[PDB]
Amino acid sequence: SKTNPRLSSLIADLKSAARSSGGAVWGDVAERLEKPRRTHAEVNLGRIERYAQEDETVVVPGKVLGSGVLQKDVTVAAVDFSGTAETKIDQVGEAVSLEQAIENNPEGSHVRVIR
Amino acid sequence: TSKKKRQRGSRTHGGGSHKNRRGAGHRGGRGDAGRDKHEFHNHEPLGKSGFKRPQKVQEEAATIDVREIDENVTLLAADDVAEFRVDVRDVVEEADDADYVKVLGAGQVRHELTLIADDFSEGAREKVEGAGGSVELTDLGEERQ
Amino acid sequence: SKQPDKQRKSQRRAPLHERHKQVRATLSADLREEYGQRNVRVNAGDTVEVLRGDFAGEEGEVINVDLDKAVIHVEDVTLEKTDGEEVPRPLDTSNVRVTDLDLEDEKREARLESEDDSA
Amino acid sequence: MQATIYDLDGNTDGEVDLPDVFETPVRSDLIGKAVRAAQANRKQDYGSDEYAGLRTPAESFGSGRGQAHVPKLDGRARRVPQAVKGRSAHPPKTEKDRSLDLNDKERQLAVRSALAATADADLVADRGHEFDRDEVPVVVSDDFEDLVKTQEVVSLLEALDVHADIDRADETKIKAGQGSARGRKYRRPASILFVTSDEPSTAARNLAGADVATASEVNTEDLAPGGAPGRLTVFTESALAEVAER
RNA sequence: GCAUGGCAAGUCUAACCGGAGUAUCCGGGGAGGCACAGGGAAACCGACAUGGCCGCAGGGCUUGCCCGAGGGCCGCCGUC
RNA sequence: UAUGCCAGCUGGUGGAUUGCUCGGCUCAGGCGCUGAUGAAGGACGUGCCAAGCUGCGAUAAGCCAUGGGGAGCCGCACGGAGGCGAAGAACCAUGGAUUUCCGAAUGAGAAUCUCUAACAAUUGCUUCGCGCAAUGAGGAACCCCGAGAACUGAAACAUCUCAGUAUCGGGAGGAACAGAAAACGCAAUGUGAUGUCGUUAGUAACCGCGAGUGAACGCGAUACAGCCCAAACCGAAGCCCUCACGGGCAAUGUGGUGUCAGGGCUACCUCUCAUCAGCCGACCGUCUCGACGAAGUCUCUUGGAACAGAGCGUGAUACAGGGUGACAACCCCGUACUCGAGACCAGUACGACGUGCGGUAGUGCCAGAGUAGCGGGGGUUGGAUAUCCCUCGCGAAUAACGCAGGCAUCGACUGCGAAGGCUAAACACAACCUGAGACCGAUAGUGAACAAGUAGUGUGAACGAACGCUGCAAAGUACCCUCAGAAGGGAGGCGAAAUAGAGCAUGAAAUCAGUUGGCGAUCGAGCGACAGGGCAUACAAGGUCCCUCGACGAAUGAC
Ligand SMILES: [Cl-]
Ligand SMILES: [Cl-]
Ligand SMILES: [Cl-]
Ligand SMILES: [Mg+2]
Ligand SMILES: [Mg+2]
Ligand SMILES: [Mg+2]
Ligand SMILES: [Mg+2]
Ligand SMILES: [Mg+2]
Ligand SMILES: [Mg+2]
Ligand SMILES: [Mg+2]
Ligand SMILES: [Mg+2]
Ligand SMILES: [Mg+2]
Ligand SMILES: [Mg+2]
Ligand SMILES: [Mg+2]
Ligand SMILES: [Mg+2]
Ligand code: NA
Ligand code: NA
Ligand code: NA
Ligand code: NA
Ligand code: NA
Ligand code: NA
Ligand code: NA
Ligand code: NA
Ligand code: NA
Ligand code: NA
Ligand code: NA
Ligand code: NA
Ligand code: NA
Ligand code: NA
Ligand code: NA
Ligand code: NA
Ligand code: NA
Ligand code: NA
Ligand code: NA
Ligand SMILES: [Sr+2]
Ligand SMILES: [Sr+2]
Ligand SMILES: [Sr+2]
Ligand SMILES: [Sr+2]
Ligand SMILES: [Sr+2]
Ligand SMILES: [Sr+2]
Ligand SMILES: [Sr+2]
Ligand SMILES: [Sr+2]
Ligand SMILES: [Sr+2]
Ligand SMILES: [Sr+2]
Ligand SMILES: [Sr+2]
Ligand SMILES: [Sr+2]
Ligand SMILES: [Sr+2]
Ligand SMILES: [Sr+2]
Ligand SMILES: [Sr+2]
Ligand SMILES: [Sr+2]
Ligand SMILES: [Sr+2]
Ligand SMILES: [Sr+2]
Repeated sequence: SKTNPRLSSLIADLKSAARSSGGAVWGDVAERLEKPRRTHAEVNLGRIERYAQEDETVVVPGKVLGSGVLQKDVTVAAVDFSGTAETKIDQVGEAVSLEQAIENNPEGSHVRVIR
Repeated sequence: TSKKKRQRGSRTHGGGSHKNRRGAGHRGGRGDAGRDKHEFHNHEPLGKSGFKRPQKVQEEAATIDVREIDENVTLLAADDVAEFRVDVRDVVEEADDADYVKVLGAGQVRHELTLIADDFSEGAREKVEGAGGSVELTDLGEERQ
Repeated sequence: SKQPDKQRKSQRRAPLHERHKQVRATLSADLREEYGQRNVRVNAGDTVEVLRGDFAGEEGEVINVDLDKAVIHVEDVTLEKTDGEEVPRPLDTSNVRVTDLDLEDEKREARLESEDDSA
Repeated sequence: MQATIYDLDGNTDGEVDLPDVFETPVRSDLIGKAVRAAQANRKQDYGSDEYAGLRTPAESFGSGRGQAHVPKLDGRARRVPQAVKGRSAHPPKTEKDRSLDLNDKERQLAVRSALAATADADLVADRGHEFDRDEVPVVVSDDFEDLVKTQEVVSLLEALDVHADIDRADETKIKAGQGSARGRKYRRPASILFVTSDEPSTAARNLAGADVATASEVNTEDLAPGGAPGRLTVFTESALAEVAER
């Protein structure tokens, strides 16, 4: 019953990648996005900074918000970022869409889920 | 299809016996009726408690935690960068319609700050000084004695 | 207005002086050129050609013009009663075309020939 | 991307940067939500007379004469909903709020998204518009505004292989139902939307199915009649640029 | 409460003002509301951007061993 | 096979259904008082023939003038007869004439009539004479001032609630009311008349501290506008009526001055554009009305009819809507553009005339009394000690004084001058005009699409229905036969259709007549479901079915 066409496509793509590559994360993330919006992740930077490590793609099965301070040089992959979130992240690292991540790493390797 | 849309043909529309949905008796009385008898459950108990001071003899302090200030230092570039110096009064929203500004010590202070405010909490200082910082009590702030 | 009820109502209840416009008919090619108008108010003197009913193709002199019912009788455009008598079959001017005008009236002629106004 | 500019003769006359908004991802759900609200917001409040069926002292006789306890007057049943000439139980009410709210951000996002749907020939074609062109939207020199005669705009559209859509809209439908009794006998296909910058195009507005608008206030309904994205549009050199900051 | 959607440490404008294609709609309007600190009748004081241990999902590895968001059990902090 | 059961067929009855809309309903904008110069309303008249409606008033569906309009007309209302109109009628706009009786109803009286010149009655002025004037009654609601319930909620009920609601008495206007601080009290080095809208807020406050009730300051908006007396000091310098003469008012004070940027007086400086009064007098905008206004009525076919299909063509600042024998931009009205008039904004804004702002020093000259305030008793309010008002009693100061700032007193501090008065705009309503609609579509929507507040009920107050549709055109059935017959019937005529022939588009069910199939005068009652036999069946929209034998052959399973 999702209404957003892009969110549906993302979920479709997330499943294709998980069924055709060495990655159970994508399908896992697909399962969480299929759940009601209220359960989706809403994470501020402060949390990414605390549990992320470099060269390990941070994957947010939701949206990234701008509260807190991120210093680590990490790549954050999420369904969406607030304007400030994407800004603070691009400064010390990189902000990428779950659509790009699925394309650069269909095997979904070396990645940590954060909520 | 909604629940409402499926009731035609049901006769009772989910009410159970057709003898149920009548007047207020089906609710035990109108409004908060029985809040001390049949429906006392979960209701706050009866009684008076405390008092209130007149609203014009009341002070509303504008507060802020160091955590807020500290996490936004570099962004608050539009404010002193000495050996940062920051007049909290120029930072807090609602500071205008408030009787004074107070710095609270929630969180950390990863920089050396010179904070200027009408008042600070014990922990607010300890942390600020602790990070090789200072605390400056405004003129109004000079109301502690 | 745009509402159908009000449009028909304004037409059925229009005062007499406003009913002349309900008996107007288009003019022949020549007449339009001659008086610089596309149509005119059919008079009991004009000659007209029927272009639509069962009498389409016939031409005749207008013998009567009823403003109360907004219809006209044209010579020879009739119906035969049960007894045999021949009565006129009323026509809507909208189905007719004026091929010859009766200008016996100076006011009408002056009106037609003028530019600012039309007859 | 870049969009080709055309002169009143239909000949190419340079080209400009197609503003970024036309890159906004097409969102039919948001667009539909936006059109739904504009359509609801112009609906008028209505409802039956609040005392209808109530102007009677009708009383019930109660038990005794072998009749159901129904209020009667002059031997006639009245007032109650089951009675002919009685009140309406749960009728249309004037106090009802028939408007729909919509956050400004959410509405603006839909406008940008409807704009972006205009630059996709495949969509525009899916929506239904007829044309033999490849590039869309159609951009024209600001001189377009100085036109005055409708047939002039006709020539230009034919020269642009876009007039076919006006032929599509040159068919009215006499609707089924009683809308006719209320002034809604006809309806017709939506054709070309002309977006200028100074004033709507008086010369183009009477074209079958055509809609005229201005870059500063062109809305979601203009761009997506009925909430269906991808309307065959024609902008003005300036309109194109001004529409960029919406 | 819930489902969906926008924006997010913020979010939303209300009356109302200008424009216009003139009840729609485009722009403006943050007054004010709720959220961003609590505790205490009040005076008044004023907090974990993480210290420990389990461990689901997921990730890693040399395939039992690591990392382990969320969660669980504690510490500790504000106030009466 | 009679009486009869079930189903259908032809024809009725009935008026569902579908389609249609001259009526409703709701919203929006505009506009907004009438009456003794007799209103609103009612009665009775008024037509060639005239019952109802509409109009009108003994000049009676109308009279006159100006402008518009135009060859027709004599309302609804489709008759007959007759008449009017180029001496420019009808019709429309504006203005005028006529305008019976009752009615506030006013000479007295009275169920719409009568009896012997009349502002009846209450007032003001007064020439003391009804001489000059006012009031009275109406209006959909809105508005202001008074009187003020109960059902109900609290699951009973008394305070509380419903509610200052319903209803009653009085009164004004186009809007009312309010309104230039004895204010506010984000307490301030701050705001600055008043409504109203949003918010403040279900906050403060109330309350068998139960149920419930419930603001304000402030802020953001809308619109903005400030003034006049009493007194001091002057003291007839004045006002009203009359053409005038003249009369009346006025020392118990007309008039000048003045009004918290306090004022006055004495002495000065300077100066007015403040204010008050009067004159002139719009733009624009909005609402309504009006004028003008492009382009096909071409071919073929179907049809009763082209507004259909196919072919060719055209306008568009006009492709809103309607009409016209069927789906119409181009046949007619309109519609876009442009233009004109009236109304409202508004006797307002601007402009101009006059007046003259303000400042210094001195001066205890002036500045609203049953008041401010207190007490007894009530009501009311969120107002709690701290709301507003009524009532009984008591009762002050004089600016060097007094009031307020949410208990009292005193001091300080801040604010402000009560006991006189006026005041535009922004806001309420919807009678009236116009526009609009995801509203209803004749058992709906108004009670009312029709004779509608009709017919009808009740002594009265009051109550109160139902009734929409011939057709393209009345071509609304001539002649003949029958009959007691303008009835009805038969035959006939018209039309595409009379199974469109008068509550006359369609024409369901219940149900009735006739009739077809099946059953039926020895047999049993939830009327059927599922199986299987009889008999019945035009086409179309379903085309399968049966028997020998053979193949396959689950559980089961022999002689
Ligand atoms: Cl977080
Ligand atoms: Cl308190
Ligand atoms: Cl203030
Ligand atoms: Mg002419
Ligand atoms: Mg009804
Ligand atoms: Mg239908
Ligand atoms: Mg009398
Ligand atoms: Mg009770
Ligand atoms: Mg008021
Ligand atoms: Mg109780
Ligand atoms: Mg109350
Ligand atoms: Mg207050
Ligand atoms: Mg009370
Ligand atoms: Mg009815
Ligand atoms: Mg019939
Ligand atoms: Na029930
Ligand atoms: Na009634
Ligand atoms: Na409403
Ligand atoms: Na705000
Ligand atoms: Na009016
Ligand atoms: Na009559
Ligand atoms: Na008269
Ligand atoms: Na009088
Ligand atoms: Na007298
Ligand atoms: Na009770
Ligand atoms: Na009782
Ligand atoms: Na109480
Ligand atoms: Na403020
Ligand atoms: Na015609
Ligand atoms: Na009160
Ligand atoms: Na008292
Ligand atoms: Na005060
Ligand atoms: Na009916
Ligand atoms: Na059978
Ligand atoms: Sr239920
Ligand atoms: Sr009941
Ligand atoms: Sr209850
Ligand atoms: Sr108890
Ligand atoms: Sr604020
Ligand atoms: Sr007539
Ligand atoms: Sr007539
Ligand atoms: Sr009994
Ligand atoms: Sr906003
Ligand atoms: Sr934890
Ligand atoms: Sr003001
Ligand atoms: Sr005074
Ligand atoms: Sr005090
Ligand atoms: Sr009926
Ligand atoms: Sr009604
Ligand atoms: Sr009786
Ligand atoms: Sr016959
Ligand atoms: Sr076998």
